[PDB]
Amino acid sequence: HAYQGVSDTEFSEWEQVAARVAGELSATALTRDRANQNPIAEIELLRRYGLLSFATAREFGGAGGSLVQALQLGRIIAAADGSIGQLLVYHYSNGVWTYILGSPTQREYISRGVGGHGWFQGSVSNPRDPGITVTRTEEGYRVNGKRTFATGVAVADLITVLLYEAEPINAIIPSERDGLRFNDDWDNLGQRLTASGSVEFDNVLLRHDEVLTGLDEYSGLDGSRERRDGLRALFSQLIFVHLYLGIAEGALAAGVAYIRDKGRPWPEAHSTDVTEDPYHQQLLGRLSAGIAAGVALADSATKEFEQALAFGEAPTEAQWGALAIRVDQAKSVATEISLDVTHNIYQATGARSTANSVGLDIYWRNARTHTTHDPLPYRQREIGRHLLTDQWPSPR
Amino acid sequence: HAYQGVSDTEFSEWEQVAARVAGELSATALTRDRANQNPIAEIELLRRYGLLSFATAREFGGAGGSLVQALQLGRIIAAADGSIGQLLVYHYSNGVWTYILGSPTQREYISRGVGGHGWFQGSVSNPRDPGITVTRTEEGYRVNGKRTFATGVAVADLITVLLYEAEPINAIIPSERDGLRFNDDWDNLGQRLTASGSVEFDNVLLRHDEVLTGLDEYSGLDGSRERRDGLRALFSQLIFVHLYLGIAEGALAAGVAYIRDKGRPWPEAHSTDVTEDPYHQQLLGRLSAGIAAGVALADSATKEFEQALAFGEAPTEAQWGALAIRVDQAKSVATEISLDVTHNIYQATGARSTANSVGLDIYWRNARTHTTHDPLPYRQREIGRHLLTDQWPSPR
Amino acid sequence: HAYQGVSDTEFSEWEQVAARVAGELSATALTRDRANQNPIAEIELLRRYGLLSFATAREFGGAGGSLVQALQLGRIIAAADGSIGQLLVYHYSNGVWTYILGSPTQREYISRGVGGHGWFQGSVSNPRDPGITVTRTEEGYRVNGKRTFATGVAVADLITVLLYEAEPINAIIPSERDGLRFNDDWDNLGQRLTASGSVEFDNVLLRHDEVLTGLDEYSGLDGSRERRDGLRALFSQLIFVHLYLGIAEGALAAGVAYIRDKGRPWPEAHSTDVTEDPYHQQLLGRLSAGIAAGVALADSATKEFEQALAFGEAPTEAQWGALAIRVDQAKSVATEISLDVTHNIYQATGARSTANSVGLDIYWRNARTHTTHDPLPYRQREIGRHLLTDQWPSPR
Amino acid sequence: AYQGVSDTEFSEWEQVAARVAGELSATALTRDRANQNPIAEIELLRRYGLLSFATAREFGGAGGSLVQALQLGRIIAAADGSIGQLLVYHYSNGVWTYILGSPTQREYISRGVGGHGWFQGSVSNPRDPGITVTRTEEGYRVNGKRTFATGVAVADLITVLLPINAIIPSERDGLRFNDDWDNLGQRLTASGSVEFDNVLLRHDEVLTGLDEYSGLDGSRERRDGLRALFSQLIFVHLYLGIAEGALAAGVAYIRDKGRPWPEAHSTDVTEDPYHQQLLGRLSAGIAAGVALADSATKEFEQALAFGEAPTEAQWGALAIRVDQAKSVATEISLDVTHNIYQATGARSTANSVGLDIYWRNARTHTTHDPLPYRQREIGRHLLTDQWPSPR
Repeated sequence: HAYQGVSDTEFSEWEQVAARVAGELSATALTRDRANQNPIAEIELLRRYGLLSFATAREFGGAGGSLVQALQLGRIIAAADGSIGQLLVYHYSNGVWTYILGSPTQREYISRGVGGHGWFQGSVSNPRDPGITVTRTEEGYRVNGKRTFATGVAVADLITVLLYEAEPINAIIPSERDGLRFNDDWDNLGQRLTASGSVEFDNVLLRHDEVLTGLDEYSGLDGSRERRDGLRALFSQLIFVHLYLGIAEGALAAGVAYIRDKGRPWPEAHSTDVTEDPYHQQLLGRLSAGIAAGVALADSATKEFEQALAFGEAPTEAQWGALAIRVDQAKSVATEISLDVTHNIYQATGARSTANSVGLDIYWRNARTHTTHDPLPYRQREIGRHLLTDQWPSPR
Repeated sequence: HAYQGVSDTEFSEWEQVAARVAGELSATALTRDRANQNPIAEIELLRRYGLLSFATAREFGGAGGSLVQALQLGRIIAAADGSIGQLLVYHYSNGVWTYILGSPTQREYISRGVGGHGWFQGSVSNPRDPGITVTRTEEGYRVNGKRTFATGVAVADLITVLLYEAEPINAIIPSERDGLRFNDDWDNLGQRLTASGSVEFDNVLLRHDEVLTGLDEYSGLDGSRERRDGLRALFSQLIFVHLYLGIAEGALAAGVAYIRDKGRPWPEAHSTDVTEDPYHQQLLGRLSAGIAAGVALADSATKEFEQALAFGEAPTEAQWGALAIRVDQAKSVATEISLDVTHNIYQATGARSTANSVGLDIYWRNARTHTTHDPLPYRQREIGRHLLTDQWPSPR
Repeated sequence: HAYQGVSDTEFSEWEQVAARVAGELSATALTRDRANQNPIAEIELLRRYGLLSFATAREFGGAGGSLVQALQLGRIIAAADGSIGQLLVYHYSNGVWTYILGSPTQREYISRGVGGHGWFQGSVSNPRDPGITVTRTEEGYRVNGKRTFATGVAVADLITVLLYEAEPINAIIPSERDGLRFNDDWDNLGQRLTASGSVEFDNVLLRHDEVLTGLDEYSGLDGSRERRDGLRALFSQLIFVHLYLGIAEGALAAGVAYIRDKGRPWPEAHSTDVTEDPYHQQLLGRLSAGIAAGVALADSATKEFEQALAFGEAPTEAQWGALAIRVDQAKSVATEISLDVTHNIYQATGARSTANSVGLDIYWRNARTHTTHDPLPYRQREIGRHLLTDQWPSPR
Repeated sequence: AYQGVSDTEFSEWEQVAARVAGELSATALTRDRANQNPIAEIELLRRYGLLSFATAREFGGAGGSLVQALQLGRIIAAADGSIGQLLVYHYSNGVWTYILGSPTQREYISRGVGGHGWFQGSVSNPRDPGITVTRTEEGYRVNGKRTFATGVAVADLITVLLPINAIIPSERDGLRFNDDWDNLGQRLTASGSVEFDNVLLRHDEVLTGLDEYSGLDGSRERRDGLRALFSQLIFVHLYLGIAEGALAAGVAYIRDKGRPWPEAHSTDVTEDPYHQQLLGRLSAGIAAGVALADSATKEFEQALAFGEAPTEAQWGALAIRVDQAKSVATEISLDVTHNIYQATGARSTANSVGLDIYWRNARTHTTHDPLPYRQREIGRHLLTDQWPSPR
């Protein structure tokens, strides 16, 4: 199967690669965030260090890492820069999507380009966009309409277009396909460097040989195709989990670093050593403990996703539902702890730390932004609904 | 005497004036916040609507409002713009400071300027500024050194300069006084339009007639002078309470306004009406309740401060301690709810609300910044310390 | 008219009476709680000290106190014994109920009994009791069935029987009225001494002279009668607020007392004095601040209720809804802080405090029990619904 | 030692623990209110092989690991917090005597615990004044009063920690078990006080396992420190077990006795949006605590199996991991057992329902050592680089 994984010794080296990339991204995060430019240089930095091809099989020039390993590297990157961290994990997830959606020949085309040609994958997947028209011609499909939240599409080399019709249509197109217009309407609270602006489709052609047909081998009668395709949405929730935990780890380390370097003791405190303040220590310890719990659950849930992905068949209703519950559980804890850390870190760093030259708020802006992707109470509700009614979460 | 208050019907008219000002500030808050300019226009707006002279007696051209009424108008302004709200309450507090510190003739000089000539009062009061020197000459005192967090000084007409704590030297100087250099080093997370940058004193003269001597009539032997002077710091904490609550009220109203105008229902919700989501309603209702509790305690603590200020003598150790405990309580509650509201409002507003064209984060940036003025756990510790040891809070 | 209030100096004397009663109840609270007996002696203690007649006009032998003052006395009693505090405020609320529902001659009959004859008022008002049959007789009404949560009925001298039919029937009957059986089925977590067991109705007679007719002067066409009657349910929510805050004050005081008398320092702590522990002080200060906020909002809400009760007409749609919103706000904050205090106090008191001879849990058992009377999230939801839809709460 | 059984074999042990849990949960309220010594419950664990689960098969045990043993502890703790504490304290006492005992002493204990149903108790409260040990050629004479002696009144082999560490039979003269345990929760843990009236500790019974570790470089201190770290670990699993039992009890009450609120959109109580959200939040919290707890136990097993004592960094890193697990497990167990009543309702507060037994249990034990100081240790290491060390 795909996503075989690298050895423990080799992954330690890939963690050092990610740490090297994280240090450089971290030193320029505030300047780049303020500039709000498309992250071309940052994508090139990820490409040059072999991180874009990490989750591609070694046959195609990738490292052959597992999804657990890939998202763990994503946490290291997301801790330095939430925006570039989101781009990396979305790229990995887009590869998981086209692996699920692609035929074997289509899978090979994508893996060769991602593994050995530096392709960055983006997708147009927002299902709430109105005014989208799609018509079928002999040449292929003609798509018209404006799509929003198109993360990484303006910097991607291969674009996955997902259309939510009565019969859904998913296709892969190159970046230079005519009719694509990228609007400069992304000026957001956080995740500013993710290129999540809107994309205009002006009579865009999706060729017939570009339509993904991997789901055809799964039964459209017993729900196998829906549950196989539903793994895409479950993995998207998992990358969000690791993204939030990565941002939380960066905010905690940044707050710790500010206190050790610039912190002044409070005059009412017993000690003149700011590092000995009892309230700073308790608060940082509570947050650190909470992150560790979220990470432990995250890595457990990601391993369970890999097992479901490697099933010889589509997961059953109970297998899919149990995995969705675990993903829901990881999503709930990761959202709460990341919001908790990025929000309350200022209570320990103090008044002078609120200067934009310090920029401790970038973690909050990033965490607070992406946590609104889908509402937290409804993911918690799904867990409790299963406890009260025995009904499994279903691909919606 | 001072801060007698206007009638209930007249104050309803002043609340109407504040609402008119709040609407204009709210509509331009985002654009002004980005430009980061000194708030000269906003102070003239406060001036032309009579809000700067509201807390000055009618004999000087003011409205004759009370401190309870003045801080209530402050909450209305602070809800529209946290920065301008801070300036207004800091101005009111600076009048209370010079009332406590000023002689009879000095009080009338300031009241006539603030009451009938539009003077805005700023203060240089940070006690943690090192390297400050003062030399007494035949004409007065020559002051040198850099002072930080000089809120409103760059836009003030009358500046109060406070030096030391043991043998203090407090004086009022005009904005035209030679030697004042305003550094352009205020680029902050929030409270950006408060003019809280640093100020350089280059051989600044404080004339002998400008030295405040109101504290002379209080005994320096039994602590009466310290407890009378200590009312200034308690009133600072009090305006912080009202500022935080105003900001929290603005964030709640802005989130409600967004949901009603731009909100859309979550597809998993039972209702297609976004205003009927049970989690939006529950969250907003919890936040609304917490704000109301904070306001009830805040206005009660302000009334208790007015009574202590109007005492014929300085408040005793127990009177000062009980007032400080109640102000600590209001500070703790107002800190917690304002951080709660401004952080969690995004859970109800959704992903599209994170655009900077919406700017719902300005309330968080403002509250998150100012709540770090002095650390929350130590104000809570002071309350618990009194309960466990019987030791009242005492002036510094 | 009614609930006019006593003077400030005289209310201090009544607060001294309540403190004396609270001290005695507090010393026997644990023993009486475990015995689970009907609080006949405690009702007689309240009677001897004039607390049962405090809210009755002076012409009838009562003190002439207001509802604000009466519930403030209830908080003092509730802090010593949550069960006895609930009985006192239920007695007051039952007096408010019969004041709304009673005719002028019926009001005088009850006031003369409660004011000068020591009557304790209980009610049978649970609207969720099924299988309750009531048939009209020439003599009056015959009522059969089982009613639950009949707080204080087994110790009441005057019992209000509320029947929720197509035409609601409310009447007052003596405790010796034939057909009343008191089942020994009240063995609860907390509120154990409130006599909240079930009561059987064996063909009980409600004479026509006993049917309360005070609501007849209010129109049943424009909602006046519904909103006038709805003040009863709003006052029930108000007494719950004060009950919860009193329990929280008692729990905070009991924890402070244990720490000062029995507390030992933690070996890792900086100080060998347990009263100097920074985490004890911080937590106790946060809890103290939260209680003070809830109290300030509670007393503000009670005053607004008194104004509504004294309206020349029934409250309008807007007047009733605004009062319901404020009571909802007070109910939300009082529930949260009382559960917060009684649950978290053990973190400061330590391991030895968990002995049943200490009995710190009685506050939690009491607060945790009564806060389930009606679900908190639906009260918060009502506030958020008004913000989002503009719909005022209405009598249900 | 602590090798562990296979995955398929451990599934059968989970079912054995579920059978024991179901029987305990049927009399949980009646036994808790009776406040009697849990003699029959300890025999229940003994008959089903749970007392010898963490002992090698060569001694008559199951050959399970510490990760597996504490997982079964969570199953028992979910049904009865008191009995769950006794089981994990028994397991922890085996780890203590394994660390403290000589190779010949280890086999004596393994044969009795594995092949004769011995229950191990500990007298190990470090905050007891008046404790006095006196040396004699007869051995050692111990006098004073020790409190919180969990399981001692029902233990067969008793470890006394004074350093002087020894094991004595339950029949040793001088032991006076006082009947002063009337607590909020953990009522059936036999945690009363034990009077020592000139109790003899023979030289042959003194544990000498720590002698082979150097007392000069801190190796003996760090090796012995694993005892306290494992104590904090069994507290983690106990709190999560109680939280699991409370959540399941609240869910089962709503499904079987719950009534919809008249303001709710649905007449089905299981479709209340606030019940679902609250329970789902609590469920996710427990799941995160379990994942961290089982991770920390795996790291402890490796530390114990190092042979050599863990270094300052290895011991410190393990202690940080255990503090993190302790913090999360404390917060979620208090959260679950306290907030479950918001979803169960007014009628669920009757003592015939007894849903408060979970809160009383978790609220009691979480005060064993103060939570803020365990959190402070994590933050202190982040700010000062100082690892936790054997204190």
